[PDB]
Amino acid sequence: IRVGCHKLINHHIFTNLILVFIMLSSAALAAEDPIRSHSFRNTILGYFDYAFTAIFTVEILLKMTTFGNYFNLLDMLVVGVSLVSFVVKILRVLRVLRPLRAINRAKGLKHVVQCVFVAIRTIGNIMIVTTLLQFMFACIGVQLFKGKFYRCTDEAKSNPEECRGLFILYKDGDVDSPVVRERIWQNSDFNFDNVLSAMMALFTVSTFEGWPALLYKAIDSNGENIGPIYNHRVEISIFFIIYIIIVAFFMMNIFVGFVIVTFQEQGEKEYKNCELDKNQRQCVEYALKARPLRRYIPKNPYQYKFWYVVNSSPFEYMMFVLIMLNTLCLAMQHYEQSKMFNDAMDILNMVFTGVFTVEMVLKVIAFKPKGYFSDAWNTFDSLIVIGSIIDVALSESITFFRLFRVMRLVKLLSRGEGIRTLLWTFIKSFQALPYVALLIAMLFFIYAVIGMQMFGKVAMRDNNQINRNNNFQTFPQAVLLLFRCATGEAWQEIMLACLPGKLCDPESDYNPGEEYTCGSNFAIVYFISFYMLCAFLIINLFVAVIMDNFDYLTRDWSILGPHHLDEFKRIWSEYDPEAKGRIKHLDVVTLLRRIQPPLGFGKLCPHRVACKRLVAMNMPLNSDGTVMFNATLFALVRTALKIKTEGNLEQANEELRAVIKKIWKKTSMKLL
Amino acid sequence: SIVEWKPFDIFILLAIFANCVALAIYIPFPEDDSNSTNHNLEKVEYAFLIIFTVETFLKIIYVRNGWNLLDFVIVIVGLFSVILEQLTDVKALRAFRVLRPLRLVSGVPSLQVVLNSIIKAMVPLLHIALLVLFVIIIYAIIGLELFIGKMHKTCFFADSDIVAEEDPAPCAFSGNGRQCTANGTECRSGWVGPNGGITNFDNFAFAMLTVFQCITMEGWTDVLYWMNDAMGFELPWVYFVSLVIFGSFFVLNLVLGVLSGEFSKEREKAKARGDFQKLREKQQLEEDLKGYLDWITQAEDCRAAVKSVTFYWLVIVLVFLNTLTISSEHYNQPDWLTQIQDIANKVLLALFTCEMLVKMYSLGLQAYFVSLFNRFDCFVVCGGITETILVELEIMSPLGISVFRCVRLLRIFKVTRHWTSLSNLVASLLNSMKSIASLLLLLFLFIIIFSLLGMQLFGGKFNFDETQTKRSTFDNFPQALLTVFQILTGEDWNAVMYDGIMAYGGPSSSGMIVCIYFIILFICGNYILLNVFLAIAVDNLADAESLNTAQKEEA
Ligand SMILES: CC(C)OC(=O)[C@H](C)N[P@](=O)(OC[C@H]1O[C@@H](n2ccc(=O)[nH]c2=O)[C@](C)(F)[C@@H]1O)Oc1ccccc1
Ligand SMILES: CCCCc1oc2ccccc2c1C(=O)c1cc(I)c(OCCN(CC)CC)c(I)c1
Ligand SMILES: [Ca+2]
Repeated sequence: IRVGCHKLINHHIFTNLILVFIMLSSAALAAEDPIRSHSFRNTILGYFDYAFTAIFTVEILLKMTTFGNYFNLLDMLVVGVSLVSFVVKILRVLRVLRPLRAINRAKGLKHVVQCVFVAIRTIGNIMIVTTLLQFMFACIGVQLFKGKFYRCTDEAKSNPEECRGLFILYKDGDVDSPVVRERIWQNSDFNFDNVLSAMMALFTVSTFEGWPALLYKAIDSNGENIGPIYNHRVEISIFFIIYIIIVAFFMMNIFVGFVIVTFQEQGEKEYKNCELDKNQRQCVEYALKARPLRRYIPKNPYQYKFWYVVNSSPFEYMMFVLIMLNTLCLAMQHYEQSKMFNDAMDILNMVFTGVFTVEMVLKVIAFKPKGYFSDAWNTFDSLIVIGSIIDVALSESITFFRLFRVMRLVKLLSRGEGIRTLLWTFIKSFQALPYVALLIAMLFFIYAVIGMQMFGKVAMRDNNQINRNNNFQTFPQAVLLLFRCATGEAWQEIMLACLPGKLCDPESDYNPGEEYTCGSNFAIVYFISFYMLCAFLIINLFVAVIMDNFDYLTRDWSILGPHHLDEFKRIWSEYDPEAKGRIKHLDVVTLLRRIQPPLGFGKLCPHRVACKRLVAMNMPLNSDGTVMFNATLFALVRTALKIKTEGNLEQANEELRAVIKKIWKKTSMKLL
Repeated sequence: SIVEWKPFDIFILLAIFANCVALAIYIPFPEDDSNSTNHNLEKVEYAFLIIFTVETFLKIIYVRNGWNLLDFVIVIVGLFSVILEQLTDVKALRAFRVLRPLRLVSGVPSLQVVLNSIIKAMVPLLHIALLVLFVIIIYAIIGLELFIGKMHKTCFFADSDIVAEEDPAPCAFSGNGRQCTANGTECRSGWVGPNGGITNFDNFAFAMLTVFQCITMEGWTDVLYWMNDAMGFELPWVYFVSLVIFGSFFVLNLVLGVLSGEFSKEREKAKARGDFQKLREKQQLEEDLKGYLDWITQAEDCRAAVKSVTFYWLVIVLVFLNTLTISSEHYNQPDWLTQIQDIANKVLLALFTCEMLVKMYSLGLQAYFVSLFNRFDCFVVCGGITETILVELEIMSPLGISVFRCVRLLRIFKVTRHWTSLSNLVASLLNSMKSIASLLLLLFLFIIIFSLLGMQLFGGKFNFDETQTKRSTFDNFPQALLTVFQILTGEDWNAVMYDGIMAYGGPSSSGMIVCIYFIILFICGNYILLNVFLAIAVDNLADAESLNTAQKEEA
């Protein structure tokens, strides 16, 4: 009976258990020791994989019972490799396919992967053109600098027939500190010997890394098989300048521009402009998705005195001034300062923490502490002072609490109209697309694991790019190296440092006698592929985030926007102490007087135009002092946009129920 | 004064260009050295000063306009500089001469409007700049608090002031970081710093400079590793990784998004004028002419083969073989391959010229010169046929072999004719080539101005090491231009900044104030690049994308 197996595989908890097991198995894979093959940690982790590879084995058979696509074959491939593993290095490398099994489970991951593949397909035209341009420039560079990059170990011999034997080296230019060194006639690490080398060198140049060194190496190039001369041909830099301008500045900015325009055109599928344009679709909706708020006005005027004292413009400006002063006093502590200077700093810090504690106690007294912590800003500054107030007696661990007092400046970032909303919009957009960054995370994971398995045995020295701070011996360190290469710091230098002829650290179980074996020719393709993939994925994520909130980026503040409606709501709340729906019509005239001309009425007499317009337009025939929040705000929105005549008012309801989303029975009184 | 408008304003512009050339020729020798060229150029500069004063006093009628304001400010500061030089940092007062090339934009309104548009497109980025300022200040204060004066302890020898290794790195501050363990080495304080004292967090200015260096993704790993050596190993990675992600990745997203949303505003506004229609109307009649030029002429005035399907693929095979022959040369190539290459070139040149003469005398001589696709093919064929006789005759030209292979290499483009997508963008690029050239010329002028300023400031001043010679200097105009380009691309600009700082003393003294030259050049130079090459792409890709929509629907 293959229906119970179907119930089990389709059960609510089984899919989640499989997904968490997949991610746990990947985490176990990313915790193996790359150097010490005979290590205790790997033995425990190998035991973990035995159970993990059995659950994945018992679920493919269980799924196969009820069935008789290409993703299922991949799942069998991963399980097959583990069983066959039980040479072996290739299977170990192929073991990194564990995270790919989670693509078919999460819908968001599948969607973002499909979108990435579509983006790759639609942009293949530009890649071919720029590849052909790089090929042409590589051929030209081969013709220009074929074999001219050779140089001797000492800059005194300028041909191979002279670069033989030993020579005296003067360390650091000192004439009294000589040392004997060999003469080697060696080629450059990046040269233009054949087409492949030229393409690699031009790729490194186009990544804007290490290109000045190649430029000044090519300027000095004399001849076919002779050494360089200082500034032999400066005019040869025209080749590099032209290549950079054509490829890295033009053909790379056209890449991002094409991605941007493709995303913008694809997102313009909203062909519902039968009656409303983009502006109406952006403005009317905020009328529907609105909820009124109250002012939290307190009682007991004896307590309201402090509330009146605190909530004022002079108080806020004074606190601005003292926060700037505290920042200035914080950011003038130098090195080897005087004892009197340090004492003055301590006293001033005491004064500032005391005045901020006075602020806290006054605000908590005046602002009804039950709701004081409701706001995010008020809670944020409370943690700052509490951490700061405990350090006053500790001046005669502690360093962590010092950083708290720096954070008071962050509150000053939300004191401007536009810099706060820009941040709000982009962090909201980032939160709206969490699966796009998961592709970057998976790429980093896969490449870090491959780097562990390939270059994890390269010895760490002090004069090389594989040093104590930069190697593949640990997952945080491999990930840091990949992040550094993504930034493009010295990625080609590490790539060169990962070639086969490298010394191995004396901890791996290698064959005695041979120690210059670790490293592989896989390094070149590894690093080039990682750079290209990471650059493309970063561009894709950036453009997706930009396009997610594109209305704000093209807001056109002159016409209208949600800021006008928010100002309307905030000003209205002054005349509406509570959000209990219906409001009083007594001070509506003064309320509209307070509003800006784009939404309210201008500086002219309201009795001539505003009073006529308020009553002339159709309003719900409710009581004298009863009218809902929507019945006013949506009416004002419809007054501001696509004004009509009388008789066709029900066309608004028709548009709301047809073009706009479901009314959800909120327009029963809005029908009038 | 008297009416003199059309000859005067172009003669003065030629004078500006000549002054630019004269300023470019000057060589900034070190330590007050000179030659005859500067001796003549001082008198040339005198004559330019008198002519500028004469033409300024001629038109005074004038000061309220900003451009004329700068125009006479340059003249008066030059006069004061001449007076002070004769009556003797007086030589540095001539740095205002670098702004004379900027006067050339006032003489060309077509470029003045472009400069005005670029400048006006900067206001929306002020919020992002302010956010960057807060981020830099906050991270500078955090660095000052966390680690101040900790990168001051390298390992010297036993009872000596000589450092052990030639690339020193700090020891642990309190037994947590790197420990220098060599034959005889104990490490104590008294070290100057990693970059000579320029990269450290022991001051607010130093912290701000280090944070600005790290936020541009240039040398942040060096600072991270130095702090790993000096302080512990667990805190410093949190500081620098977060600073790079928030300070650079997030901000680069801020700028790119705002710029993209600004280009669309002007794209959807000029569209209402009908600019796309002008391109569409011009392109819509190009397909109506090709048919109305062959069909109307094919009646009474070899054409079966050239329009076949086998001929195109045969030509494709030939050009593939040409590319294979070109991309097979290498250092120490076998002696049997050179002869193969030089006979394949000859035979394939003969075959290509036979094909070209067949094509020319099969459809029409006057119907192919108009089209630009085949216009350079004749030049390529003529150059190829000229190269053979030139080489084989009594003209060796050893470098001439490598310059004539490029025109033969350009033949690969014969495969990219029938695309309908590449050519669609090329049409818009050729339509907007005038704006493209204007933007490129403005960028070139900006680079020239900053190269001249760098020549004036750091000319002949990088000779302070006495142990090595620097390659990225400002010694003469080509080298200054290359250095400015390198700083513009953002590759090792921090090294040039450190050299410029040391050229004016060191980390101490008032020499650090010159760091604003490289801070301004990077910020202002990179803004122009993102407003020139990105604007060319965006406003010429939406034009091509919209053409396809019109072309596909009309098809
Ligand atoms: C790989 C590193 C750099 O991380 C990235 O940003 C991605 C992984 N690729 P990318 O190639 O990075 C370099 C470009 O950054 C621009 N930049 C920076 C600061 C500024 O103020 N102004 C400005 O233009 C530039 C200086 F022009 C460079 O060309 O990103 C691009 C985005 C858009 C267009 C072209 C490239
Ligand atoms: C996932 C497969 C697509 C990756 C890819 O393939 C290419 C082929 C030719 C040209 C570009 C690409 C490409 C990119 O996504 C890519 C490559 C580079 I190099 C690239 O520029 C490198 C970063 N930058 C350095 C400052 C260039 C100016 C950018 I932006 C995108
Ligand atoms: Ca770099």
